[PDB]
Amino acid sequence: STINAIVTDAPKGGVKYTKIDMPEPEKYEAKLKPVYIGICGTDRGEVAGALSFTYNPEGENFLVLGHEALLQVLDVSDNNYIKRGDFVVPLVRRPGKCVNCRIGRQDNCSIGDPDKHEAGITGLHGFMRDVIYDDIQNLVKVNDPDLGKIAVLTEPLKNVMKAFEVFDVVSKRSIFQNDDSTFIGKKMVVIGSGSEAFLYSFVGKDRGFDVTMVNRHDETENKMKMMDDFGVGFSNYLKDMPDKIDLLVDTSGDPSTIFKFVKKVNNNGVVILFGFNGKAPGYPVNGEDIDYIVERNITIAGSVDAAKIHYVQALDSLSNWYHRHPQTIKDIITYEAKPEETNIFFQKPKGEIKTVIKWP
Amino acid sequence: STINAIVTDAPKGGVKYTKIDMPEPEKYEAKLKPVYIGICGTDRGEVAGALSFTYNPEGENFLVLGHEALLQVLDVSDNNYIKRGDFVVPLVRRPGKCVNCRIGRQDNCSIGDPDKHEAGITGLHGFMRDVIYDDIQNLVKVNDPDLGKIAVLTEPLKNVMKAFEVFDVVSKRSIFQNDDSTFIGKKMVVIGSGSEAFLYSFVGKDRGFDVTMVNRHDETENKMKMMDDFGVGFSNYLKDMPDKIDLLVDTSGDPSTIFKFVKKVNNNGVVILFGFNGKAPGYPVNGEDIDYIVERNITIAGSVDAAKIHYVQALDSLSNWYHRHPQTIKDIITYEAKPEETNIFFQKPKGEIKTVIKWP
Amino acid sequence: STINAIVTDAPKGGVKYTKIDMPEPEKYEAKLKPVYIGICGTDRGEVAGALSFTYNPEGENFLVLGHEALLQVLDVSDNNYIKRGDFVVPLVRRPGKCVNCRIGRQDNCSIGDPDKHEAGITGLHGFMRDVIYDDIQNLVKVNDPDLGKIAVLTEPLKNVMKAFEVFDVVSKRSIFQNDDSTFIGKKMVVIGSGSEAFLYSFVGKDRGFDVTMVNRHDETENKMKMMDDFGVGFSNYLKDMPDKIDLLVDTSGDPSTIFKFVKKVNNNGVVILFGFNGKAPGYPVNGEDIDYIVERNITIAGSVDAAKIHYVQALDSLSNWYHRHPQTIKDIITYEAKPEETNIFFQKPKGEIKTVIKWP
Amino acid sequence: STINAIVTDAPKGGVKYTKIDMPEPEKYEAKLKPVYIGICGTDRGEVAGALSFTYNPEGENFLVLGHEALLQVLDVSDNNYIKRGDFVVPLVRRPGKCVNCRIGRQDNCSIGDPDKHEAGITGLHGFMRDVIYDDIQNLVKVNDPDLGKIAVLTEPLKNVMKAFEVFDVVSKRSIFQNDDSTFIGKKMVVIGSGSEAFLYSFVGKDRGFDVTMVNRHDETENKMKMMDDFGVGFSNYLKDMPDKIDLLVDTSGDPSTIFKFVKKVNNNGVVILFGFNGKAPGYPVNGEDIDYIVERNITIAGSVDAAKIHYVQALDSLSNWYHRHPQTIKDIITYEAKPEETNIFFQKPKGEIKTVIKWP
Ligand SMILES: Nc1ncnc2c1ncn2[C@@H]1O[C@H](COP(=O)(O)OP(=O)([O-])OC[C@H]2O[C@@H]([n+]3cccc(C(=O)O)c3)[C@H](O)[C@@H]2O)[C@@H](O)[C@H]1OP(=O)(O)O
Ligand SMILES: Nc1ncnc2c1ncn2[C@@H]1O[C@H](COP(=O)(O)OP(=O)([O-])OC[C@H]2O[C@@H]([n+]3cccc(C(=O)O)c3)[C@H](O)[C@@H]2O)[C@@H](O)[C@H]1OP(=O)(O)O
Ligand SMILES: Nc1ncnc2c1ncn2[C@@H]1O[C@H](COP(=O)(O)OP(=O)([O-])OC[C@H]2O[C@@H]([n+]3cccc(C(=O)O)c3)[C@H](O)[C@@H]2O)[C@@H](O)[C@H]1OP(=O)(O)O
Ligand SMILES: Nc1ncnc2c1ncn2[C@@H]1O[C@H](COP(=O)(O)OP(=O)([O-])OC[C@H]2O[C@@H]([n+]3cccc(C(=O)O)c3)[C@H](O)[C@@H]2O)[C@@H](O)[C@H]1OP(=O)(O)O
Ligand SMILES: OC[C@H]1O[C@@H](O)[C@H](O)[C@@H](O)[C@@H]1O
Ligand SMILES: OC[C@H]1O[C@@H](O)[C@H](O)[C@@H](O)[C@@H]1O
Ligand SMILES: OC[C@H]1O[C@@H](O)[C@H](O)[C@@H](O)[C@@H]1O
Ligand SMILES: OC[C@H]1O[C@@H](O)[C@H](O)[C@@H](O)[C@@H]1O
Ligand SMILES: [Zn+2]
Ligand SMILES: [Zn+2]
Ligand SMILES: [Zn+2]
Ligand SMILES: [Zn+2]
Ligand SMILES: [Zn+2]
Ligand SMILES: [Zn+2]
Ligand SMILES: [Zn+2]
Ligand SMILES: [Zn+2]
Repeated sequence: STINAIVTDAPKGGVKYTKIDMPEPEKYEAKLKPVYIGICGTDRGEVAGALSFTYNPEGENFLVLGHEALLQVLDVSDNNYIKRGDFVVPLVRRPGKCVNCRIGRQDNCSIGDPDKHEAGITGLHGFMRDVIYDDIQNLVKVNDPDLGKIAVLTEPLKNVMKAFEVFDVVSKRSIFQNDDSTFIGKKMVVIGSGSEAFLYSFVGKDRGFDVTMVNRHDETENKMKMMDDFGVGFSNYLKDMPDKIDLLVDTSGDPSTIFKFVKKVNNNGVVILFGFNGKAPGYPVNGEDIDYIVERNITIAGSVDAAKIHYVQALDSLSNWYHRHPQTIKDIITYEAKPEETNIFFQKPKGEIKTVIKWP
Repeated sequence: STINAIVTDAPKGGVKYTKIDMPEPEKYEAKLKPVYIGICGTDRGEVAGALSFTYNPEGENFLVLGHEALLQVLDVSDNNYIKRGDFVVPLVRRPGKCVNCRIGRQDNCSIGDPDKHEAGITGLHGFMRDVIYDDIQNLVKVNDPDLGKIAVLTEPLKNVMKAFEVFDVVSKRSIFQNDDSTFIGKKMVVIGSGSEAFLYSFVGKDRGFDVTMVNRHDETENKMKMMDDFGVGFSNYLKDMPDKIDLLVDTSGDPSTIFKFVKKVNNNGVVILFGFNGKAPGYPVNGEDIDYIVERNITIAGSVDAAKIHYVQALDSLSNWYHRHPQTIKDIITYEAKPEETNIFFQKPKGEIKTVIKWP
Repeated sequence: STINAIVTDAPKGGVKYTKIDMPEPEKYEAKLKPVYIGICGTDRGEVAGALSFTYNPEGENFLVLGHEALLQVLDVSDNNYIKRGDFVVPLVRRPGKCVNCRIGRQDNCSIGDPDKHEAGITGLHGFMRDVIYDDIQNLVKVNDPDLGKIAVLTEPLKNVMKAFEVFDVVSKRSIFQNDDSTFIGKKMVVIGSGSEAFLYSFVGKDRGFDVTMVNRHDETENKMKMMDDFGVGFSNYLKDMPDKIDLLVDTSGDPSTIFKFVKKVNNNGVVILFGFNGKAPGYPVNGEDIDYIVERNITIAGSVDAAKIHYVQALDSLSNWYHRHPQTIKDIITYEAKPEETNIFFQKPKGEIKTVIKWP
Repeated sequence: STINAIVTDAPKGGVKYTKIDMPEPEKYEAKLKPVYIGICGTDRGEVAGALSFTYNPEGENFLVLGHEALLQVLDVSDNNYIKRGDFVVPLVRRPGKCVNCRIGRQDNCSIGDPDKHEAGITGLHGFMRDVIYDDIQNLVKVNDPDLGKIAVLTEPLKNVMKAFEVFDVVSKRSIFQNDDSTFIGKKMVVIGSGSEAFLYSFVGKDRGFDVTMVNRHDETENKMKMMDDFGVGFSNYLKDMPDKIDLLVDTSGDPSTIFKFVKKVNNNGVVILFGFNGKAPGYPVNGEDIDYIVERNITIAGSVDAAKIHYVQALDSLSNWYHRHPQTIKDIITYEAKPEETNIFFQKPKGEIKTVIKWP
């Protein structure tokens, strides 16, 4: 078929909503179309030419962008789990052959590129196109019919879930809990006030932390209310610096900010590094900074992507939260765009949290 | 009563072999004398007045030095475990009241000072003194009569054992091993060529790694032959940069060296921060460094101290090693000084690996 | 002070809804009264005189009953957690001094009786008594107002939460998940159709298993439609005997049943032993039964009670379940009885799953 | 070519030392002969026709016996690890395709037969034959040259190493250690006094348990002296049954003995099921037995086979054991037979711990 798609020339950049030749494989398990597609900094970086690791699939001269997808099943081979008209979230990362990839933890690929591949990013077409072919195993079923568009948030939230898995694994190094066995009063601070930070914060809340998002500027009454609704605090760190931190999560990617907060981490504290900012400036880490980490048995863990199981978990949390605080969750999606509006990739709609593309 | 002791005034500095008065209780669990006491950069740090976290015990104006000890039991209340004559290594770190401290994991204390205390470092006298009283529970019996003074390596080595427990905990985040279940071919790089570096290296070979110590200068042939007898490599990184590192351990405390090597760590790799040097110059860590860690799901863990179980493990390894490689082990101890030679806190013996005090 | 209270004389037993002398003890942080109190087979066994291990507090002729409780606070000290008016679930098990109690894991008491004590079973007065004094540490706050009397279920659920924590720990022996990383299609069978079974089935369902409860007879369309509403299957194992089980949980306590179902467990299966029936006759375990277990690497884990953190989790679960299936959870509590009505300790309201007691 | 081999007809039984044709396959990485092959209850069970699971390889009328082997490399493709003349221990279990097999954890195969296969047991020729072809990856190199024939104990010891890994996983359900962090004074009881019991006991001692083997008769003086050389105790439980057991390992396969000792296990105790005897008679387990397990948070784990990493751990233990207790370890091997002494598969020569065939 000829079909519509939003494409880049990876890694060169640019973006055009335009038509393309894309033939059916004789061999397919499932055929789908896109309902919603979220966009994040990674897409904007792709478009902007800022990411040297991205590439078009083999023997092609464009890449269909889009990896934060909510899709609907048009057609599907015989199976016990999905049927026509079922909504699904498609896996971003797909496995290679490495000891991790082969048990479905391509999120911890031991090789990196080119063992694993990511839809819309590294050698595999994304989801901003009229038709999509895939294998059933790569699709996670949306089981709550009430969520609708909220399900598009699955992809950003699964990364949060894997990060908390990493938290759970490394915090086993000691007794992290209070001596009553609980997390009551343990302090989570999240660097940043964006999409990922919100999702960190809500999960933090469900695990029983006291949570505080932080930024180098005040926030909008909109965001403030959303946080208030979840029982999440906020602080401008130029005005009030949190200390005595048990769980530090960075979404900024900024070193100066990371290390100033690390020097507030308690004994047996855990630092999750999540944010990318290759442009971020150097911050000098000195011997006293190293000593601070050592003497406190602090763990700094970098986390990227997630496994299928974490997509399932993300859907379950999106449901729980939608049924308890619908206005807040709905407010996460702050603009819906038509596929023509390709200027979303260079410019942020006003007061953005999560921008998405409604397809028809 | 009056006894000989080697003392300082923490944190100001100074060292004197000298006469002091110390209570001699008539009620005690155990009474001991020192046979050998080891020294390490912490001892040298305290005496230069370079460590501002050290203090003397409450209501005193000196601090007996020495935390790496082998002691002999003079007398002991009746018990199932030790008797008069036996050799023992005393716990350096003594528990407070925290959740970690109360299960004998004071190495992981949730509070720090003043919950936990360290013999010879923080508010508790050390072992460089003619007489010592202690509880039996704080002593680890040497079960092997052929070890002799090698048992004095128990204390620096127990730190290694806990760092490896930390490795084992955090490496559970992914499959770290080969797809045959082993560590065959996994690569460990230890920054430094000093005593802790050797002991890390030896435990790593036992684990199954291929190991390379590294430093910014060439090494004496004494050390080179010691490495060779254990199958440990060596390389001077200003000439051959090791690459593709699965486990990295730093004993330097130096930021620039640490981060230089962090950029060679593979996916799912682990970095143990161990060494500390508060005067080490700042290294600028930038956005791309952070990214490197994030994208590879790397863990950077600070480790300090160990529990009693790690002393027991350390003695078991010392004795596995000794009945396999007698001479290279003996060769770890490079100078048996006399209590009065207190210039050793200022001045390193030529070719120092481990200097020990031989106690009268 | 005189108060109305239902009590017994353990281990002999028998119930009367009397009044008794309960003086206001010296040191106490909270004064409570019972709103609702659940009951179960342990409360009935206690009345019969069925249970060897129960007994009365030191030097008292009687024992207040009830361990499944929702309670309201009447007065409390200045604190950041609870106030006049908040409703709470109280800890059943209160810790002794062993390595596990002292970290708040008295559910894993290393000593057993008399280190730990259970309110209403082992030397500590239960909660069916007009006034209750307690420390704030032993109280769990209900943070959801819509829950009302649902929160009575916190105690039976919290045992289920601990059990699934045991499953999580022990199933690490091997990769339990599918090669996609998920639990999709893994088969949980819960032996029995009672209240704990329902609570296991719902949690199973949230963990991603295909769940079937089973029994030796068909079940009330009342029960069958709750199962159906959650997506839990049912089967009577005289008509159909389920096969290829990955997680087998017993609420029956009956050996013959446990072991017939153990013989259907797959490789790497986990068996949770939960229910206890001291009267159940013997079933003959032979050589081949053992071999079945050995060659399949199966784990059989007994589980009892739970820690505070699991009371919190059980509360979060009820709030999530309530807000998504309000009608079905509500239906779990089948009868609100009055203290006066003490037939309940001998007889079941028709097709009763949970029987609550409303307090005057 | 025509070679000698010891063969059975599985599962029918029978044994004979005879000639067979072993063609040189087209592609092989390694060519080996046997130096020693250990025999165990499984080999005798096969030859007796008593094992239903065993089968001949595809399209053959016989099955070469022997799975406990030490081999010498006659020829091998060039590689980094083994060369001509090296001694190796080969893997018994070879992987299939399931999620555990493909990470080298076929010891935990999720399918059972015919996914995994066992040399000498299940559709794959054993090692009692003059020539053997294999892949390098399936061979574990003997690095210590003084071990000699002691290395043949690798295969029964790696089973123990895996069972201790299973112990390490399951005992994380609570704090199993003392409040000093150690295992000092924890009690391990091993049901049985054969070679597996001894290897369990030696590892138990190295783990820091107090260990006692037990049987239903007194033991010979050789065995008693060996226990004594390692500090392992013994008891005829007809006369004196150990109580207060923290870790119970069974090597008998006998239900009656198992369940009787299960009733001595402490809170948080672990029972490893290891031995198997399909012929052993039923023992009735009642409601009270089950409740004992539940109320004590006891785990009962069946354990079979091992992974490659556990063959390597086994060889490191056998070296550590050999360089400390030379004659004791040599004495585990109690009869060296000739291949034609097929009588050893039917009669336990007098004093047996481990019988081996020295291959001509
Ligand atoms: N110095 C600072 N101090 C405090 N806050 C600062 C600072 N500098 C920047 N920020 C804030 O960081 C937050 C980042 O959110 P986002 O809008 O980039 O979008 P997002 O969706 O929330 O994602 C955050 C990160 O996740 C990265 N990501 C995306 C996908 C996967 C993974 C992974 O590791 O798995 C990581 C993504 O590329 C990005 O770096 C915003 O609130 C920024 O504020 P402002 O701009 O409003 O001032
Ligand atoms: N830039 C560099 N690049 C490569 N190597 C370098 C560099 N700078 C210094 N080194 C080498 O680091 C090693 C330090 O060893 P050490 O013998 O001074 O003392 P140790 O007993 O082996 O331990 C060293 C560190 O461990 C620390 N420590 C000790 C005990 C316990 C713990 C703990 O966390 O539990 C930590 C102690 O505070 C100290 O900082 C030597 O080989 C140094 O070589 P050279 O300058 O001599 O040629
Ligand atoms: N042979 C059998 N085959 C299949 N099903 C059978 C068989 N025998 C009895 N049952 C069913 O077992 C269930 C028992 O649960 P329950 O509602 O009496 O009470 P609950 O509150 O749900 O608690 C059940 C068990 O948990 C025990 N418990 C309770 C709380 C905590 C813990 C712990 O380990 O921490 C243990 C308690 O002592 C009791 O044994 C009912 O559905 C019974 O059926 P029917 O009566 O409909 O015929
Ligand atoms: N009622 C009893 N009470 C106390 N002891 C009893 C009782 N009945 C029999 N025994 C003793 O248990 C031991 C069996 O040892 P073995 O050397 O014949 O066998 P092995 O070569 O050491 O192998 C141990 C077990 O593991 C099985 N196995 C072997 C290898 C691996 C695995 C696995 O799960 O991975 C399992 C093998 O078939 C056997 O069942 C002997 O000491 C027997 O004593 P007696 O005969 O002197 O009177
Ligand atoms: O490294 C590329 C990563 O980009 C992120 O924005 C996606 O959420 C991940 O799925 C992906 O693996
Ligand atoms: O300096 C503090 C640390 O010093 C090390 O030298 C000792 O080995 C540790 O036990 C101690 O916690
Ligand atoms: O029998 C012991 C257990 O019985 C159960 O019904 C209770 O929920 C537990 O808290 C109690 O300790
Ligand atoms: O199933 C038979 C088991 O028997 C034991 O003798 C072997 O050591 C195992 O490798 C084998 O898996
Ligand atoms: Zn994204
Ligand atoms: Zn991969
Ligand atoms: Zn030191
Ligand atoms: Zn502490
Ligand atoms: Zn109950
Ligand atoms: Zn206790
Ligand atoms: Zn065998
Ligand atoms: Zn398999």
